[PDB]
Amino acid sequence: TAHLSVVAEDGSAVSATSTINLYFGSKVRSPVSGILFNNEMDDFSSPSITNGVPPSPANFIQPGKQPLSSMCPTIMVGQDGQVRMVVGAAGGTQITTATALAIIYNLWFGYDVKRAVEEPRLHNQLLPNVTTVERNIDQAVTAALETRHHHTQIASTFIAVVQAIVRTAGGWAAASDSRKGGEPAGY
Amino acid sequence: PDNHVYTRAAVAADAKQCSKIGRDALRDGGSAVDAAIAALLCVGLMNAHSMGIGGGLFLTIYNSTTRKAEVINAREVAPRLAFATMFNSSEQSQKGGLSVAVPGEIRGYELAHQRHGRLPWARLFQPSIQLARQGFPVGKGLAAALENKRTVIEQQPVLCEVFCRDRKVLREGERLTLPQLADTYETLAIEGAQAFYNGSLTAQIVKDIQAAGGIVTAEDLNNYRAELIEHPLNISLGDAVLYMPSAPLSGPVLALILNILKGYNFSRESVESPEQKGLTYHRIVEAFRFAYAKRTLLGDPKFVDVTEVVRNMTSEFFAAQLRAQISDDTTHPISYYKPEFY
Ligand SMILES: *[C@@H]1O[C@H](CO)[C@@H](O)[C@H](O)[C@H]1NC(C)=O
Ligand SMILES: *[C@@H]1O[C@H](CO)[C@@H](O)[C@H](O)[C@H]1NC(C)=O
Ligand SMILES: *[C@@H]1O[C@H](CO)[C@@H](O)[C@H](O)[C@H]1NC(C)=O
Ligand SMILES: *[C@@H]1O[C@H](CO)[C@@H](O)[C@H](O)[C@H]1NC(C)=O
Ligand SMILES: *[C@@H]1O[C@H](CO)[C@@H](O)[C@H](O)[C@H]1NC(C)=O
Ligand SMILES: *[B]([O])([O])[C][C][C]([N][C][C][N])C([O])=O
Ligand SMILES: [Cl-]
Ligand SMILES: [Cl-]
Repeated sequence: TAHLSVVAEDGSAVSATSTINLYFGSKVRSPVSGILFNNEMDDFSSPSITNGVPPSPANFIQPGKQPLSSMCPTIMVGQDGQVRMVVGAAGGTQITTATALAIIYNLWFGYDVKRAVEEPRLHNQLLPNVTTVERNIDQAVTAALETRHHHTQIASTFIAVVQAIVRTAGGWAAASDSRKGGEPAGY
Repeated sequence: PDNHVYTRAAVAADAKQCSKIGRDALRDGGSAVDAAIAALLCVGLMNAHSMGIGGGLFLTIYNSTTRKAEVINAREVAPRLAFATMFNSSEQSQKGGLSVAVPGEIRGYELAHQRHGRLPWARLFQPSIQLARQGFPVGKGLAAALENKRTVIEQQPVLCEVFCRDRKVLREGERLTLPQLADTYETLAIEGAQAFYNGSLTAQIVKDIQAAGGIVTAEDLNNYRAELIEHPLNISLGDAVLYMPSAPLSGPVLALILNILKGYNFSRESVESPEQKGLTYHRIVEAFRFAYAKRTLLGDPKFVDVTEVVRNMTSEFFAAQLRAQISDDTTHPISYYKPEFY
C-alpha cells in the first residue's frame, strides 16, 4: 500500500491511496508484461477461519464485488473553502488508526506537519484483542494503558506510513514518513 | 537542503524521486490529478511491493474552483467466476492465481484524467518509462520489503529475475531495473487504457493469472468500470469539513473515531502532563475499539445495504452514545463494545 498527498497552485488537492494488498501481492509477476498482481481477495471474509475476525457476512465474496478496505484517503477543508489538510496512510491494517492520529496530532495537539508524521503511533482494532505500540512511544503512555488494564505489546518494525500536507500562513507544509524513507517536493 | 514548506505547490510521496516527478508535472502546467497519476506510476515502480497497475485504488479530489470534493472508486472486484466458499485457508487466499482480484488502477487513472487532466496522457507515463529501463537504486522501504520476503522471492524464478542480484534479493543502494514493465507502461501511454482492459495486453493478463490458478477471464477485464462518487462522506470538525470515501473503504470508521474524540476537546494541554497524556491516549484506544466494533457490518454498498449503518456511524448522537460508555480508568472485554454482525 502507498499513499500520497498533493496540493496544486490553484488550491485544488488529491489524497490518493493505492495497493496490491500484501507485500508483492499474490507473488505472481507476468514474465511478459512484468505486471505484478494483487492478492486483494484475501481482504474478503470467509465462512471458515479467523485471522481474529469471525466470518462477517457483509464482506463475504460474491461475483463482481468489492472487498472491504482499511484505506481512508482524506482532505480537510476550511469553512472559507480553502484546503487545510491532505492526509492518509498505508501499511497492513493500521491505516485508519494512523490517519486519525495524524489528524489529531496536528489539529488538536498543535504539532507541525513533520512531527505529526514522525510522532510514535499506537493501534487497537478490537479483533484481535491487543493494543500495539511503536518502540519509541512515550513510556508514561505505556504505563497509563498498562494500569487501565490494557495488555500492550511492542511492534517489531513500525506502525503505518503517513504522507501529509497542511496549510499554514507561511504556505503549504509537507512531510513524507521516514519510516518508509520518502521525501516531498514543491515550489 | 530544503525546508519542505512551499509557497505554491507540494507533493508528498513515499519516495523522493516520485515526489519530484509529481512536482515537475505541476511546473509543466499539470493539475493536481495530473501530478497525482504521474507520481503513482513512479511509485508502482520504486515501491513495487506496495502498489501498481496490478492493483486498485481510491482518489479523493477537491476542486478549488467549484469548491467541491469528489471520490473516484477504482478498487479491484471479484471475478465473475468467484464464489463465497472458494477458499478454505489463509495460504490459499494470499498466494497464486486465485488470490488475484481484477485490477482497477488503470481505469482509475483514466477517469481522473478524463475529468481533471491538463497534460496529455502519454506525458504522465514518460518519466516512469525512463526510470524503468535505466534502473534506479533500491530505497529503504523496498529494501526491507525484499528482506522480509527473501525466501518467497529467491525460490520463485520469475520474481528473482527482476528482484535478485545473483539469485539473492537486492539490497538498499543496488540497482533495480524493470524492463518488462517499461514496455507495458509505454504501450499504455501510446495505445491508452483500452490496451489493458480490451486491447493488446488483455489476453496476456488472463493467461498469466490463469496459469497460476486464478479464474479471471477477458470478460472480467472488459467489464471493469471505475466509479465517480459525487457526494463523498463528510464530517464536521470545529471550523472545518473532512472528506473521505464511504464503504467499501474506512471513511465510516475514521468518522466515528474522530466524532467520538472531538467531544473531549483535545488541546495542547491534553499532552502537557503524563497524567493527562495517559488519559488522552487511553481515550484514543477506547474510541478505536468502539469504532472497530461497528466495522463488521460493512461491505460493498452495491451488494449489502449499509445506508443506515453508515448514517449511524457518522451520526453525532451515535458518537455521543459510545463516548459515555468509555470509562476513564479501565479498558473492557470485547463484548462490552457490542460488535455486531447483522
Ligand atoms: C475449498 O473448499 C470448497 C468446498 O469443498 C471448494 O469450493 C473449493 O474447491 C476449495 N478451495 C480451495 C482453494 O482449496
Ligand atoms: C474543476 O471542474 C471543472 C469542470 O467544472 C473542470 O474543467 C476542472 O478540470 C476542475 N478543476 C481542476 C483544477 O481540475
Ligand atoms: C455531507 O454528507 C451528505 C452527502 O450528500 C450531505 O448531507 C452534505 O451535503 C455533505 N456535506 C458536504 C459539505 O458536501
Ligand atoms: C443506529 O443507532 C441506534 C442506537 O442509537 C441503534 O439502535 C441501531 O442499531 C443503529 N442502526 C443500525 C442499522 O445499526
Ligand atoms: C482483551 O484485552 C483486555 C486487556 O487489555 C482484557 O481486559 C480482556 O479480558 C481481553 N479479552 C477479551 C475477550 O475481551
Ligand atoms: B495495504 O498494504 O496497507 C493493504 C491495505 C488493504 N488490505 C489490508 C488488510 N490486509 C485494504 O484494506 O485496502
Ligand atoms: Cl505510503
Ligand atoms: Cl519488469
